[PDB]
Amino acid sequence: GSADAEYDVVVLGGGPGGYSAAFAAADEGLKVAIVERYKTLGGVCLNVGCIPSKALLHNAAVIDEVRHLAANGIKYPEPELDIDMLRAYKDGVVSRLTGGLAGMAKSRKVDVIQGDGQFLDPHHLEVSLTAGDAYEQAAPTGEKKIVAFKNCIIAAGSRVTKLPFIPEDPRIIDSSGALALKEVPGKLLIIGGGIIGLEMGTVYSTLGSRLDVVEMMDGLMQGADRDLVKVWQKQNEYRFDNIMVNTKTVAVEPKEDGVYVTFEGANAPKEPQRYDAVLVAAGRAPNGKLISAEKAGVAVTDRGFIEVDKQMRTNVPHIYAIGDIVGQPMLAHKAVHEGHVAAENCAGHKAYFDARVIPGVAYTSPEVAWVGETELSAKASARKITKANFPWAASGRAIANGCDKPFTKLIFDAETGRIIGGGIVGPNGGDMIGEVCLAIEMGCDAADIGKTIHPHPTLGESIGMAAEVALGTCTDLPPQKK
Amino acid sequence: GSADAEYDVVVLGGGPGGYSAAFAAADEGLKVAIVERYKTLGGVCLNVGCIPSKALLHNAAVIDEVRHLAANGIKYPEPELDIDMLRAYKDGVVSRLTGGLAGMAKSRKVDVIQGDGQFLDPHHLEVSLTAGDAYEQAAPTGEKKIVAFKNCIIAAGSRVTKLPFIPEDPRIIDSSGALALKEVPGKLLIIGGGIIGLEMGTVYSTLGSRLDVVEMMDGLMQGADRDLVKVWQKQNEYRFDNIMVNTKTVAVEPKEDGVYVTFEGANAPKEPQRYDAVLVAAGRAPNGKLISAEKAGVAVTDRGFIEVDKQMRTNVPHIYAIGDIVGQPMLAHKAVHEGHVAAENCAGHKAYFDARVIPGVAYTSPEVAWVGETELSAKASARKITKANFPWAASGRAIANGCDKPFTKLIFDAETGRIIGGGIVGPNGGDMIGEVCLAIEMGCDAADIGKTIHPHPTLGESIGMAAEVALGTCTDLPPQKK
Ligand SMILES: Cc1cc2nc3c(=O)[nH]c(=O)nc-3n(C[C@@H](O)[C@@H](O)[C@@H](O)COP(=O)(O)OP(=O)(O)OC[C@H]3O[C@@H](n4cnc5c(N)ncnc54)[C@H](O)[C@@H]3O)c2cc1C
Ligand SMILES: Cc1cc2nc3c(=O)[nH]c(=O)nc-3n(C[C@@H](O)[C@@H](O)[C@@H](O)COP(=O)(O)OP(=O)(O)OC[C@H]3O[C@@H](n4cnc5c(N)ncnc54)[C@H](O)[C@@H]3O)c2cc1C
Repeated sequence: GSADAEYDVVVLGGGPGGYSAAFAAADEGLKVAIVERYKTLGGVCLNVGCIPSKALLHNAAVIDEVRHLAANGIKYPEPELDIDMLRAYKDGVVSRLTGGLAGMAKSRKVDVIQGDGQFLDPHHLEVSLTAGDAYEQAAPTGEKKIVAFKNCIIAAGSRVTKLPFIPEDPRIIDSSGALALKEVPGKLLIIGGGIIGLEMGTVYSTLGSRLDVVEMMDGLMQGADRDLVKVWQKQNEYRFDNIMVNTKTVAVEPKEDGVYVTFEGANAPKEPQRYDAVLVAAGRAPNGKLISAEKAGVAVTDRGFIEVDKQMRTNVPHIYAIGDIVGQPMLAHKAVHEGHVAAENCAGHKAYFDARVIPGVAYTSPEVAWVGETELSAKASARKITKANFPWAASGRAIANGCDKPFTKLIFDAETGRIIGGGIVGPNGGDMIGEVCLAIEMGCDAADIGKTIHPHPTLGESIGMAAEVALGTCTDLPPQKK
Repeated sequence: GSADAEYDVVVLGGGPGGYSAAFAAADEGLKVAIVERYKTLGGVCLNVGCIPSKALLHNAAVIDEVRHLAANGIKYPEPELDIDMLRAYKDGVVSRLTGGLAGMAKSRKVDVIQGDGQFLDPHHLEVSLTAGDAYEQAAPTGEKKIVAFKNCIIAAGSRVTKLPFIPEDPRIIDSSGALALKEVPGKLLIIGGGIIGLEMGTVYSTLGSRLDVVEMMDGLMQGADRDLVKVWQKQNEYRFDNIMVNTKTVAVEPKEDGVYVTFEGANAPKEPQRYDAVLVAAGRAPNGKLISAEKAGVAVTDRGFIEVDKQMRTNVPHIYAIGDIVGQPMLAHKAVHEGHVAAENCAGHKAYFDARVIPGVAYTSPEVAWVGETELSAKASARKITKANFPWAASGRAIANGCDKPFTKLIFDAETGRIIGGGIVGPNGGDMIGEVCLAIEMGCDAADIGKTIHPHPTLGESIGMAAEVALGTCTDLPPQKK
């Protein structure tokens, strides 16, 4: 008597992983509980990630297109920018959503327990109750609850990677800060050339900041095909002053007149630079090491992930781990899927994460979308492939929409001739790789996709046209292999 | 000696059908010729249809979205509209394209013969040479060429259906006129509630006209699922004064102060109406009866189509017919496909138009996209189906893009559980039905599509989510069948 509660399944984390696992299990007739330390469910993705970043990226995109339409004799002056209202519009999509999740848990009879959860023993969670209402600003009530579970689905995600040498200062922000829209910096450093920051960068440049980007690697959007990035970098090169790649951020020293940062590398200003703000978008760390997993017997990598098996099971058989905590690619769509397989095992169904392909998407302008085998992956595995690329320059619709600089690329298994990869640079790229994604899942071949009558004039049909080019049958492009 | 020429294949018409058939055959090593009465290839679709309509529809869409972004605190005044430049922008996508086709024929060594072609006998085309440079304004030179062919691919398309009682007047336009952009009428009647006019209508309303639409049928976009139209009609109802459906246009009498038209029906103004212009978008007639097909022995329906077999062959074995002339749905993507099968038969390969599904798309705002089985088709065949609908109201991305009023609908064979239909109301609908289209072609099932990891947050993933809803597994919506 005090604070103890018993459940079938207890999902630690109410992120995309967790509330999907939770509602699934729930859906199975299981008595489940979500232990979330903030009061809103949806995790990072709904609250300080996927959704506000993309709502923002969509406003920015429309203001860049009005810049273009002038030339079609459609004329507008610069727009009046209200960030109080911009800000609140984002907060609005988000709360609308968070409000619904909540409602959905109620309806599913799932219990949300607001509190940081820590493992007591293999069948007990110690929950240090928490109070607050704003995602990321929750405080421990001092009160504590003991929750017991048949099963436990660990879904505690990851968190912004902090660089050791970067000092604290209201002007050095991570993406939750950037998503704050406290103000458009006149000049913004972006540490890390990955999707998140380039996505952050794009909204700020279009709202007015001039950006600099530092990437320790050889390029931007590491992990996508450079041919695709090439197209993206060509079209946004004008948003940056300096695209400092293969460069080290060495000094970061805040001054009364802005944050002064020194870089080490090549094509790197030897003169320390000044910015009115610096966005640290250096990566994300999984939180396995912060839940006292060792008390449940759960094994955690030194890097912080919980390796798990195709069933989402950890070394502890009644304990499953899903989402970013489990491994790369850290993406909400990945997490919802692992989320359903672990909930099903919990309900005693035997489920394997069996999907062979997971989509990556920079929702920049243009969007860079890819799946399955990539030329580099292939080149790494020295897998032997057949890529079929269809230029949008040939597409009536892209020409009409003024995006003929992009293209659709389909890659095939040179032995089987089966599709195993897909890349799309261009508006809606992410709305279109889902067909190269079912394609790969159905083990389709170029004749499969190509004889599919895609509608015209559209961007969508370049998947088909890329297929005919594979078949050497495209009559919208110069003849192939005469 | 005078004007005679011999070819393997002679394609009558340089439309989407024809130049695809022509470049294909050509591609087979065949000696081919395109007989086109205008000087630009691409036919109606490139020149007075698909492409200019969609280039126009894309400018209009961006000006309606800026109307919306205010509310996100992004503020613009009305735009300055330059129709001389608008006009020329459209003409620009188009000529860019027409210029390339041309270049492509040259490169493929195909001969374009500019002249109206008429059948002499089963192996002879009488070409009455023609002169002009503007699509639809070509004039007969009086000179004539006799072209002989192994094979002939008739691809002569269709033409705007003229209503008998409508008098002539610069103010009564068909879609080539509307595409002229001579001026935004203050008031525009639209005869016919089909896709073409509603597409025309949308650009004009957004450029400023107030529209009225008359449809003899029970509704708009006849042929799509009413649930989809419902969503479209709800969101554009404010563009019309009168959506006169189930109504007859009886009088159409031009006056000094605009075209006065009387309608017969219900909710039909008993007072004859005045418009500064009337767009007759009543349908399109195929041209089989206008090529002296009877001289090749080719049989033509009284309606004007050339019925043909899965090989594109007409009753005359060495004579094939493709595109709108052959039958509904008259769509450029249909024509390119029939186009390749007839070219292949010509090269002695045995080819069947074997695709089971062809996409229809109103590129309005929102776009209404569908394929395969529709509820009405099903309800007609009394086929037994399983529809899975996913509301965009639940979609983070649609909410963020402000299109949560639309949805994705997947329909399944209730016996086999196979997908056989797909409908998408919403922006990019046409860029997304191609996956419900490969789906149907691969004979996928809800578990097939559903276990496909579509990327988030996107519009694209509602295909997947509609699938889980089929599976009763969607954890982004209230539980299904508790
Ligand atoms: C700016 C940004 C934008 C992004 N955009 C996208 C995108 O467009 N598409 C995409 O696929 N992904 C993108 N990501 C990825 C990210 O959203 C997803 O990978 C992530 O949400 C996956 O869900 P997750 O389940 O594993 O965990 P999470 O998002 O990380 O949620 C974990 C939750 O559980 C709670 N929690 C953690 N530890 C405890 C504890 N001990 N006790 C109690 N509760 C705890 C936390 O409060 C948190 O709410 C974005 C990320 C960022 C940072
Ligand atoms: C405004 C409008 C918009 C449209 N938008 C789209 C769309 O977005 N998507 C879509 O799929 N379809 C839409 N359509 C459909 C239409 O573009 C296609 O169905 C049509 O182009 C299909 O190609 P077709 O080959 O059969 O013939 P066509 O377009 O009709 O071409 C026939 C050609 O051959 C020439 N010809 C005809 N008779 C003779 C003769 N006797 N001698 C010599 N040459 C001759 C004509 O000059 C013409 O160029 C649109 C139509 C219109 C009117």
